Amino acid sequence: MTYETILVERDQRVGIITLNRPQALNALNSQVMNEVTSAATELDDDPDIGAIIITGSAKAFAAGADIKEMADLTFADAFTADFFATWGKLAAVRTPTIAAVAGYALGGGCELAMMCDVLIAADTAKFGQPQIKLGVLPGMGGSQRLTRAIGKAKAMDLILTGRTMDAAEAERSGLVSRVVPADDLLTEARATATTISQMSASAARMAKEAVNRAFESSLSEGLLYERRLFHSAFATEDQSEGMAAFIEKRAPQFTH
Amino acid sequence: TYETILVERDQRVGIITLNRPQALNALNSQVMNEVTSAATELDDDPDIGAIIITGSAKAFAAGADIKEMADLTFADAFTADFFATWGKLAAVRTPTIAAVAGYALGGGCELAMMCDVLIAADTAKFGQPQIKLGVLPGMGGSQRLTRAIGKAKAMDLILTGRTMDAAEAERSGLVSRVVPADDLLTEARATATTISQMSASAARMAKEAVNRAFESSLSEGLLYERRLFHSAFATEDQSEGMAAFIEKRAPQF
Amino acid sequence: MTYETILVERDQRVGIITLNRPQALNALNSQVMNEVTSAATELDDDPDIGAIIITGSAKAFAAGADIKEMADLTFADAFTADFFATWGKLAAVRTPTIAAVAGYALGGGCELAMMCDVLIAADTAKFGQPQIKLGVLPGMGGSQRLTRAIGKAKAMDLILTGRTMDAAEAERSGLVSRVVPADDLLTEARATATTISQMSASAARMAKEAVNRAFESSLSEGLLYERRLFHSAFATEDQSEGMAAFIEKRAPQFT
Repeated sequence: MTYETILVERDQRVGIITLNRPQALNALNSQVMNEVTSAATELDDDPDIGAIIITGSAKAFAAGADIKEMADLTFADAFTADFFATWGKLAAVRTPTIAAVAGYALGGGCELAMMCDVLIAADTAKFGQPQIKLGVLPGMGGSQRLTRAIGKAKAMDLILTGRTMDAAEAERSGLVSRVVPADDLLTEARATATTISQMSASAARMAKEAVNRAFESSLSEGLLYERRLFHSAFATEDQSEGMAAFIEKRAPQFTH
Repeated sequence: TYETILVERDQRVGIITLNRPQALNALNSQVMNEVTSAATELDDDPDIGAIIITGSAKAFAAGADIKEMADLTFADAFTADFFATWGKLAAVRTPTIAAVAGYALGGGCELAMMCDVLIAADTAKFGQPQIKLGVLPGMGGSQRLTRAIGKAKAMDLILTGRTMDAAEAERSGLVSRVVPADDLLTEARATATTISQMSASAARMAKEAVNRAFESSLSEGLLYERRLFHSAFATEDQSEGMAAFIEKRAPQF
Repeated sequence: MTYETILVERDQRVGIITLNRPQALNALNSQVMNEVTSAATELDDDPDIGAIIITGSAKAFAAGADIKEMADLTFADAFTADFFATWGKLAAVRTPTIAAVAGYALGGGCELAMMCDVLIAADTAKFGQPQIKLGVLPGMGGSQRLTRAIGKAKAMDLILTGRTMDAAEAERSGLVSRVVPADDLLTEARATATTISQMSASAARMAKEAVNRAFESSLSEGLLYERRLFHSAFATEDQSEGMAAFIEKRAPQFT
C-alpha cells in the first residue's frame, strides 16, 4: 500500500518500516499509530517475511508526539476512543521486531522502541520520558516497560524529572540490546534482522512468545509455558532439520 | 518536635534527616514511628510536592538497634507485626527521594529502597548483613533488592552479607544517580525542587503508575497506565502544562 | 553414591558437584540431569552440608546438550516424558546453591547456571542461548530466567540470534553475581560457599526462600511473605544466638 507518514520496504525475509515525518522530527500521531500498526500487521501475515524493523531518521527515531492531538483532548473523548489502545497491535505482532533507534527517542518515541522485541541503538541515541513536564504521564506503556527494563530507581528518575538517558547508560541499564556507531545503525539492524529472519519461522515466533511470558505470570508458570512450547517444537519439521544439521555438521535448510 | 529525626520545609520540598549520629543513624522503633509520622504529615500538606529522606555524610543508616529484637519471641513479633509500620512510607503518595551517603546497611538499605528515587553519594556502601545475625531481611530487602539488581546479586548480597559500592549499585539498578559526596544534599534538593515543581496530581499518577509495574502482569499494568493517562485529561494542570509548553514558558499549576 | 557423568566431593559444610563429561564439553543429557539432581537432593538432606557448588571444567561449565538425544524425539515422547521437567528438582533444593562458571555455558549450560542462587563467573565465561539455531528454543527456563535477569531487549537478542555474552557484559547486565580471574574461580567459589555454609543453616534457607518469592507473586505479597518468615525466625535458637553474639561482641556459635 501507500502510506503518508511511513515508508515500507521488503528485502528477502526482512521488512522495514521507516517513520517519515522529517518536518516533525518523526513525532508520533494517531495517523502514525494507524499506519505503523497496519504495516506491521500486514507484514506479520506475510509468509515471506521473518523479521520486521522499525526505524526513523539519523536525527530522530521519534522525538515525541504532536501536542495538538492532546492539547484540547477531554476525558470523555479519550475514554471513548481508548486513546493509544491501537498501539497494542504492534505487541500482538508474532514475527520478531527490531527497533533501530538513532538520535532522539523521547516520550512516545521511547515507548515505541520499548514495544519492539530487539532494540539496536546508535551511539547518538537519546531516550527519555519527559511527559510529566506537560502535566501528564506516559500513556503508551512507558511506566510499565521502562520500569521493567531498568529498575525502579531509574524509571522513577526519568519519569518524575524527565531527564534524558544516553545510549551508553541505556545499554548498561537493560533498555537496549546493543549499541553501534551511528553510521552503521541501519547496516547492523539489517544484519540482525537478516540473521533472525533466516532462523525457522515457528521457532522464532515460539521463542519470542516464551520470552514475552516472563512479564505476564509467576516464574513457575513461565517455566511451564516454555517447556510445553519447547515440546511442541518437536512436531515441527524445522526442529528435525535443525538438529540433523547440527549433528551432520552442515547448514540447516529450514522449511518454515 | 521529634527525638530521632529533624524535619525541615522549604518551598514545596520537605526533608526528613535522620538524627542519631552517635549510633550511625541505626534504625529502631522510635525512628520508624517518627519517620513514618513525618512523611505522612508531609504527604497531606498540599504545600509539599516532594520529600527527601537522608542521614549524615558518614551513614544514611547503619543497621538497627539489635537489643529491640534480641529477646523477641515469635508471639511478640507476630502480635506486634514487627516492622509493618514502615509500610506507611510506601503508601506516601508524594514522590520520595532517598539521599544516601556512606553506610546504608540492612534496614538502612531497605529504607532507601522504599523511596521512589535514590540518589547516592560516591561514598554510599550498600549491604544486607542480616543473615550474620541468624535472621533475614524483614523490611522488604529480599523483595526490593532482588527486583532491582537481579537474583544472582541479591542472593550474593543477602547470603554472604557483602557490601556493594555506589558504582556497582548504579550499573546494577539500585540507585538513580551517583554524585560526589559534597554535592549530595545540593543535588537531592535540585531533584526534589524539580519534582515538586511538576503538577502534583501528574507526579502522583506517574509514581503510582510506575509502582504498578511490580504488582501485576504487564498486560494489566499497561491498561492501568492508559486509564490513568486518560483521567489526567480531566485535570486543569494538564491544560496548563500543555499551554505553557506551546507558549515556551513555565507552567503555573 | 557413585556417578557416571558427575563427581561429588564434600569438605566441611560445603558440597561440590562437578560436571564430568570432558569428551563432550560437559554437554547435558538425561543422565546428567538425573545424576545432578539426585546428588543435589542428597546434599540438601545432609545436615552437615550448608552450601552446594555446581561447576564444570575450565573449558566448559556446559556447552550445549546431547542434541543426539533430542534429535528423533516426537511430540509424544516429549509429552510423555515431560522432557526436562526433572531439572525442577534443583530449584527445589533448600540449601544455597552456587554455580561456578568457567568457559562455555551455552543453552542448557547457561540455563543450569541460572537455576542456581549465586553465580560466580571466571573471566573466560561465555554465555549464550543458541537453541534457536537448532530450530527449537530454550526448554530449561532460559526464556524465563534470562529475561528476568538481563531485561527484555538483551534476552530477545540472545535468544533470537544466538549471540554470546562475555563475563563482563553478563556482570553489568544482571546475569552473574561476580566475575573473578579464571585461575581463581574454584578458590573464590569455595570461599563464597564456606561463608554461606558458616551462616545459620535455617537463616540461610529462609533468606533464599524469601528471595525466590520475588519472582512468584506481586510485590505486596512478597513483602508480607518475607515479614512473616522474618517473624518466625524468632522461634529459632540461631536468631537468638546470632543476635546475642553480636550484642555480646563475640563470635556466634550456631546449632
